[PDB]
Order: sequence, then C-alpha cells, then structure tokens
Amino acid sequence: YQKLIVYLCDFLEKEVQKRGFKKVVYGLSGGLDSAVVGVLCQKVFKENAHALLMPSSVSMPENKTDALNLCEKFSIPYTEYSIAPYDAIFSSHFKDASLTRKGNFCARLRMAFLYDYSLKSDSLVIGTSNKSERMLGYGTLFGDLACAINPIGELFKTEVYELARRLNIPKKILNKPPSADLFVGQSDEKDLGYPYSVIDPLLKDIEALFQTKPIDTETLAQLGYDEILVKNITSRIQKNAFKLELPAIAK
Amino acid sequence: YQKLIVYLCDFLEKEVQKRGFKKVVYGLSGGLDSAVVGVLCQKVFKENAHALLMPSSVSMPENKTDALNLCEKFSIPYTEYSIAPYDAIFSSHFKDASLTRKGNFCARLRMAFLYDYSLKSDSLVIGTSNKSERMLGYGTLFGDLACAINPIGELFKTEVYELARRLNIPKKILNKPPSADLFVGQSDEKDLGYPYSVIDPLLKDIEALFQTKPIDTETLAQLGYDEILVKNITSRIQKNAFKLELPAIAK
Repeated sequence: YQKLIVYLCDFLEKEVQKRGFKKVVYGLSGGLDSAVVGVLCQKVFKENAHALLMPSSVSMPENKTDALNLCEKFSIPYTEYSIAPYDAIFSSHFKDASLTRKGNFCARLRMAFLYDYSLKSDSLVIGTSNKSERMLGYGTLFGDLACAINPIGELFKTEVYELARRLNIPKKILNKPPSADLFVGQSDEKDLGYPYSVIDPLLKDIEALFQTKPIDTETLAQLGYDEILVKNITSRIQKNAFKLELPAIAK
Repeated sequence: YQKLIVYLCDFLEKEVQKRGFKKVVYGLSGGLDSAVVGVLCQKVFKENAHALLMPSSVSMPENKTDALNLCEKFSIPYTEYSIAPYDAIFSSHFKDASLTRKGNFCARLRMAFLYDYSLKSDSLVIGTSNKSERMLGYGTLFGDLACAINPIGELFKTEVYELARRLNIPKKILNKPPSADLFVGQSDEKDLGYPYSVIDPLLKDIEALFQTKPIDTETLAQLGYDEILVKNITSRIQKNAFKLELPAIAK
C-alpha cells in the first residue's frame, strides 16, 4: 500500500493542476472514506486543501467530533456549516418524506455548498466514493458522487479501509462500522444485509470476468458464491449502472 | 424540422423505457428550452409527463405565468413549488454572495426537487440544456445540466428556437430574449456580448473542423470570423469542457 499512496498523491497533483487550480475542497463527514481522501489531499496541498463539515438535523454529534479530531491531527483547515435549517424546511413541506428522500436531499445540499465553496475560493471538488460503493449503486447521484476528481473510486471498500491504516487514520474511524449516514441507526451492513468481506470478493470477480458482457449468476456460483448473494448484488449493479454513466443525449 | 420532431420523440420513448420507467419530470422555467422539451414529452407520455415550476425569490412572476399558459395549452400536469425560503436562508448566511453564487445554488435546488420528485413518483429527469449552451459552458454543473436524458442537447440554440415554431410554442416564449434567469436583468446576449446568430454559426464550424484537435484561432479567421469573437468563444469552450465530461478517477 505504500506504493499505492504515492500513486494517489501524484494523481491528485496532476489532476487539479491540469485544470488551473492549486486548492481543493471536500466533504468531511468523519468517516473512513472522507478521512482517507482528506489526508491524501493534505499531503499534497497542505493548507491549500480544505475540508467542509456539513452536519444535518439528524447527524451524530460524535462523528463531527471525529472529523474535528482528524483535522486537528493533520493540520487540515476547515469550515463548519450545518445544513439543518435547510432540511428543516424540506420537512415542514414534506412530512411524509421517506428516509431515503431526506437522505438524498441532504447529500445534494452538501454538494451545493462544496461547489459554492469552490467558486468563491477557486478550488476543485474531490469525491470520496469508493469502488464498492459505486458498483453497488449505493450513492447519491449529483450528491456525494458529484465531484471533479476522485482518488479512491477504483479502490474497493476493503482496499480502502486497509489503505487508511497505512495512512495512520485515527482508529476510531477504522473500527467505525460502515454507514453512509442519512438518518438514524443506518449502516451499510444493514440495508445491504452483508459485510464487505462478503461483498467485495465477488465484485473482484465480477470486474474480471464480465468486463463488458452481461453478468451470469450461473457461472458465478461455480466460482463459489451464495445464490442469493449473487442474484442480489448482480441486480443492484445493473439497477444503478446509470449513475456512473453520462446522461443520454440524442446524437 | 417535422422529421426532427419525430426523431426526438422516438428518442424519448426509447430512453425512458429502457430504464424501467413510464413517467418523466422536468423543470419548466417558462423559457424556450424548457417549453420545447415539455411539449415533446407531452406528445409521448401525455399525463405521464410532469412539469415542475420552481420559482425563486428573484424569479419574474411573468415567466411563471407563461409556464402556466404553456401547460394549460398542451394539458401538461404540473406542481408549483417555490425555492424562495431556501435561497432566503442561503442569503442570511451569505450576504456577500455574488450573483453567480446565488444563481448556482438555486439551480442545484431545482435539481434536488426534480430528483426527489422522480424518486416518489417513479419518474426520470429530462434535461433541457441546448447544444450552444453546453459548448459555451453556460450551465450549472449538477444543476440544470443534471438529468438522465436530454432530447435537445445536440441542437444549437438556433435550431432549438426554430423547432419550437413547428411545435406551435406560444409566441410569447419565442420573442422572449435569451436569459438563463439567475437574478435581475440577466440575459445571455448580455453576459456573452453577442446574439446567437453570431455565436451559433461559429460553433457549427468548430464542431466540424476541430473534432478532436485543439482549436486554432488563425484557421478560424480565414473562414470569416471576428478576431475577438473567435478568441472569446474558444476560451469559453476550453474553459468549460470539463462540465460535459465524467469526473476524473484514478484507474
């Protein structure tokens, strides 16, 4: 992984630079993903790298603290701006709004402020969505997936968590159970039903056999994979493959 | 243009369908672009096509009326939801916020509600940004350019306005001077400096000669184009080519 870090950094210095920038900003929810990116950007831009903590009306005050500790540890400048009063309005107008609805809206708010922040400070937005998340379709389009550059999007959640270790990320971030945070008691291993030590291995084979041809559940069980786990994931994938594709435009 | 319409419709029935939908929604600011798309979608989905009018704290009550007339004319179901109370908050927190900053934020709000609306009604978002706008980079990323499908993105503003005529769009929409609407007294022919009868012709040659190779101002003046007008546009283009490209992700 030491060689990996060196790679991501260089990828960062080259991408931001070829666009005419010297500063970058990203959301810092206080999670593994968001923390990993931040440390990398700090390694390359130091003070020119800025983090934005946008807790909502339902965020966990504990996560904000972890993000506050993280910053303090790597000397990462930051700005605290709560989106609470915005989701408040959303609620008054939408009382029957489902969990996911409120979650999508808040993630689109955090996106508006990262880009509003980049406009007035001349910075580029850097995403923090990992490969496993992108493949699974578990991300908000034009929300937390909206960025100009992403250094760890081709890294599975497993490769992500381990990279962080070599990055010396506060252990409180590591031991922290996967959770995109959108409301209360949410977690990835809860709405997905399985841990990343179960999900990831199959994604490695899916992105090795069915490069461009349709996925075949049959040829998957042969490698050694639970039936339901193979049919569930496969669906999820094909059901969200549109999120990582440009919009459809008539030629 | 009659043959063109037939094309766009079919493009619409096929795209929405291959994604697992039968309903579509789009923003209806009461402008040429937004109106053109709406009429097309109505031709194909009838009542299954929905328009969303999201006026802000600075919108012109006259435009909302034109959108209200438009709908009434083609029997287009719609929902009226003002984003005012949201930009209000943005303002209180940001009093030194520039025009463009407030404009970008509001366009990202309209995007949040189109996608929140599509989530609860099972619909697909359809963009309304025209080719000239995309090339010029005059559009909000993850704002009014955020859509799943766009039927007129490969149509220059000139080809757009004329298509509308054959669509029998209320003349009040036609005669209406170009303006993306972001605040007061704004207009395209004001922040760009030239009319589309000046901008478009050059774009047709730019997207005919320099397919993949860098633009050359010299070989452009030879065709017959003002120097400043050639150097200005060219810049604009290369300065926003990142908006219509997927985010940068390290392999």
